[PDB]
Amino acid sequence: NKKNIKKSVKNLFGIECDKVNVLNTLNGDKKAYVRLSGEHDALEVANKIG
Amino acid sequence: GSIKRFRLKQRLGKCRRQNRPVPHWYRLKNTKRRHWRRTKLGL
Amino acid sequence: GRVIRGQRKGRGSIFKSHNHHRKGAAKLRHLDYCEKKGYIKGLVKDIIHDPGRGAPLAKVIFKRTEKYGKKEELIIASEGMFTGQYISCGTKAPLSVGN
Amino acid sequence: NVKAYELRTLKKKELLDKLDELKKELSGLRISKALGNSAKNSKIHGVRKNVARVLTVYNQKRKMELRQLYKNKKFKPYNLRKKLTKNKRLQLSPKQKAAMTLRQKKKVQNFPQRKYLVV
Amino acid sequence: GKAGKGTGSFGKRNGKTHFLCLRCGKRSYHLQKKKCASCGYPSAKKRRFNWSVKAKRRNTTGTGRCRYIKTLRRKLKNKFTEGSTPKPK
RNA sequence: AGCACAGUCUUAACGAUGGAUGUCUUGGUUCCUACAGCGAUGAAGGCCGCAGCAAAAUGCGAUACGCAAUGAAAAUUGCAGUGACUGAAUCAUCAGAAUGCUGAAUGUAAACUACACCAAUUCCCUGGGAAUAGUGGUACUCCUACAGAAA
RNA sequence: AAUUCAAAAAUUUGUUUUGUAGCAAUAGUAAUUCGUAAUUAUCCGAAGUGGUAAGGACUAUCCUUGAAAAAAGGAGGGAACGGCUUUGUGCUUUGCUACUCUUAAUACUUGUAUGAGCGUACCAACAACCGCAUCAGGUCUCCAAGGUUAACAGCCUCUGGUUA
RNA sequence: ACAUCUCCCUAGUGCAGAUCUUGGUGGAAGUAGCAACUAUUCAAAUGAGAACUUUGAAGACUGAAGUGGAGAAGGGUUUCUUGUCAACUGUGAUUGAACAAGAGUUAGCCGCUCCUAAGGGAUAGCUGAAAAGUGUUUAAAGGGGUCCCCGUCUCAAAAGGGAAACAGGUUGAUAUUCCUGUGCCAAUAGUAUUAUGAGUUAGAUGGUAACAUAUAUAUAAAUGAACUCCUUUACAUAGGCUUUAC
RNA sequence: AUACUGACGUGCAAAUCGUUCAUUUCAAUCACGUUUAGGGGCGAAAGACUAAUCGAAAAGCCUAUUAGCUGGUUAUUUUCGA
RNA sequence: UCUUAACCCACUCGUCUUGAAACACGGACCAAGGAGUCUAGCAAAUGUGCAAGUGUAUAUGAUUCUUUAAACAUUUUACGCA
RNA sequence: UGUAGGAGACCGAUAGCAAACAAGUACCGUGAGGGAAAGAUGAAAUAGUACUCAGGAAUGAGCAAUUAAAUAGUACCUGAAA
RNA sequence: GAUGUUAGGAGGGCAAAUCCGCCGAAUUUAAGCAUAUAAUUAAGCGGAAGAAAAGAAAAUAACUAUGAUUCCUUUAGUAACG
Repeated sequence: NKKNIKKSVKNLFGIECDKVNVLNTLNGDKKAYVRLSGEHDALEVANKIG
Repeated sequence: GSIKRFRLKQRLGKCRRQNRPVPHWYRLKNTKRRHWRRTKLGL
Repeated sequence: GRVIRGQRKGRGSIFKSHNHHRKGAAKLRHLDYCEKKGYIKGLVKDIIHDPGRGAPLAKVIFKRTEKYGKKEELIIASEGMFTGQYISCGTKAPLSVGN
Repeated sequence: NVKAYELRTLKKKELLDKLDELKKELSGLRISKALGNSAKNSKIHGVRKNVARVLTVYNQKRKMELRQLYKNKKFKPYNLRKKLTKNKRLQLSPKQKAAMTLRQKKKVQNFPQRKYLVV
Repeated sequence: GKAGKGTGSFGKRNGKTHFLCLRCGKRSYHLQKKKCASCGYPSAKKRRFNWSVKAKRRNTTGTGRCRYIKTLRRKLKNKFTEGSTPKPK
């Protein structure tokens, strides 16, 4: 659920989340768009994770 | 339709997943296959 | 043969009464001490139509005999009665139309 | 790669810490897999089987600890009582089944059936 | 006329009257009266019959997973005392 | 570099087409022998999952084609990887540990991941320190006990 | 509306200037140049037809009078009622005057103190539906341009689509 | 792998036919036939190969009761890009709704989600061997106030009722959902501070009336319990008239 | 769905096509939800209709139902023969 | 042996039928499958053993226990039929 | 009946369990339900078709090549008839 | 008798071959059919076990009397019903 993802992402990475949108795919996997806050800037954090 | 109930959507995905052909490396060690147009899922 | 047309009419399927717009049953104010020993005067507030029968129904207000405030009943209307008429019920009520 | 018996001695905090560490590694392997990388894809199986092993040891350790706490007492939680069949659980104790009325007991004691031989 | 009993009328089919059924997985839960054709769902009982031999064999014990019965097999032959282990090496 | 009529029919040799025949047979079959109930300690059944590369069948259940432990016991391999010099690889055994959502299904529901109410709950450390909206409980009927309400 | 000047009241009327009323031009669209993103210029004065749709006020028709609740609101009623200090058993008598409301912000505790879960592709028939199938069949709703015209008819035309 | 005629036991034992069964196959035959839906042509590209792939130029048709937009049921990845031609695409085919490989569906505001209707399923009883048939018919039954008062539970609308959202832009494929702007709606606990305005030395004013009145970053705030009484929710059809919008 | 007893009738369709025609504010039409089930339902009544199935639906079983009736009823030679 | 000839002869088989070459029915072709059985009880026939008897039933017994689920055995008024 | 053993004067892939194969599967039906087809290379594919030539491609051919055998070439035993 | 998320416990469902209660047909046979027959069968519904049910004389006999229950062999195609 969205709340759990937001907490989880903050725990797992330096990310803080402005808004989290989710969708259930056909294949059985959930896809979460996590919109980053201006507290950090995504590109570096993305580069570090992959 | 546009809308579905979650169980039905998940099932439609399951059938779609089921279709996927046999993996090509496996043959180097099919008979049953959904095709959408003439062979309805029905469920 | 098979079940005749008359028999089918009874059997509680589609032939049930056409309920939907009916305004509720017409039955007089139930018997109590206040009526039995005297009279109670009520107000006809409205006359309203009914999809079932030719007679109109009469919306009658009483004030309750053991609790505060007004309670509404549905009486079947006598001819020549009217909205804003006082309607009286009981052993001592006077002989007058719609009492 | 690590083996059960070496794990079994260890303190519970350390065991849990090790499990958390393996989970993090496992996540890293998956992140690699999701990217275009092929190189370390074989190693994830090892990590996962190791994760499973660590979990088994900890759960078993807890089970023993819980049983040790709930010695005697006549009132274990249902889970720790016997997992014999429903038909067995309902049934009489042998001690009860065996037991007999006093006169019958007197009768058996006085006249037991006996062993004998003939010409 | 043009809605005719054969092909015109067959065209007019829209809306299944059965859905999936929790207890059967066989698409036979009759929506309007909330009831399964192949198990009676809100009724506790399975909905067997002795007339359909074929129906019994296509849904009897041993067709499915047997998630507990399979495990219990062999136990009778071994007859191990409960909660016991084999002694270490 | 010449000669044959064509068609239709018949014959023989060599072919196509087809899958009979014969031969097999990790299957059926019947009889005989033997044991023989599972479930609120949550079954049968159904879903839903689960592999590095994986669809079904098989297997298994969020530790997920297997974990532990015991007995065998050096390889396992399609590639990739992982292994000995015997709790490591492979089997078999299988008792420990683990057993998703359901389903009699039992908090109210149901074409719903909808909805209550009461406990906040769990872990670590030897009386403290951390986590997590998570986790339990709460059907109908009954029986023994007990309770405070009525005669 | 703001503003201006003229005539007012111990803060009005008359006259002028502004603003697409704010949102609003930075956004659109048609242009125009230069790099190979950047600028410039435009964006408004009168009116008619009545095709659609909504509303208003209504009139008539009925041996037919045309759902219900969730939810919300209003009123009648007059229960309850300073704060602080204090003897005595919420109450009583003494001493004192910033009090009762009410938005919004803030800080701290209280489980982690803001927005749950599910649907959202595409066809909807001309090939995606059903009819044993790419079947001249059947299948629910809204949108409605110009000319001719009683006309949402029929004929031809624009937008859009197609030339299978 | 096979015989047994030496003798003899044993049987699902010998086919042309049953409008037999099953599987295969001919003549009929390169035939019937591939006829609805106004109709196509020229040049270029791609390719082994183009009447029906793509592009340009013509000529045409559909003709806003549309082969145009949206949507419902049903279908269910048919979408998109990239490949691509074994079979299929009743001609051809480099095409394609086929095959292969990846990819795609983002909401406090749009819906579901909540409410009740026609109705459904249960509870109390009672029947019935049971299965079931009934739904308050002998109920000690669910909530609200603080010992009193209400009082069957539950499902049943994706076109009835219904808290709140619009514009522009953007992707190969989504958008009232992403991006930018602007808002709106709903929550928003206790305790303590602050600031905002009211009333007071326990409840404001105006207006003859119909009635009006808080413009504070914010029209926040105008005492009110039990118990009551309303109203909105909330409704047919026909006909004309009129006003605004497009 | 009237007429053409027109097209088609190895269909474009197990009821289609063309032209003609009846119907349009009401005993009107449609959608969806909902109700009633097999000697039963439903019927502005044709024994109509109840999923191409109706003077008794569809499915399985009793059931390899039963049939003085039809069809079929398998190598040779030899002997006697209606 | 096959192959054509030639003289002479020669009607579609199966079939039900008083009477089929039939203007009677079934047969396009081919391959494989495809139909008087089994049990019960009764009868005669004939074979075989014993003979006023006969059958050893159920069952027991055995150094009988791959075969053997058969064979073997049955201390001087069991039962059937006679 | 479920499961485990053991058997046979039983069946031999159109048989025998419907089912020797990924079978209660595919497929059909609104549904109750209905419900298949399809076994065999060779000793060894750890022998499964290298190489050249003609082909756009399929394929073909070879003086080339696995095999005892490829007229055993993955439609893989034998290979009748129409 | 109510009431209790009071404390401990139990029942529900699946599985049926054999097993136990109910409830209960007809096709059929009779060359028709009505009583009989099919059959205390099939279907329907409830419940158990490794077996169950039955069982320790309100029995049979009419003898020189036997002596819980079940099963086999039998009486017996008989007494009897129709």
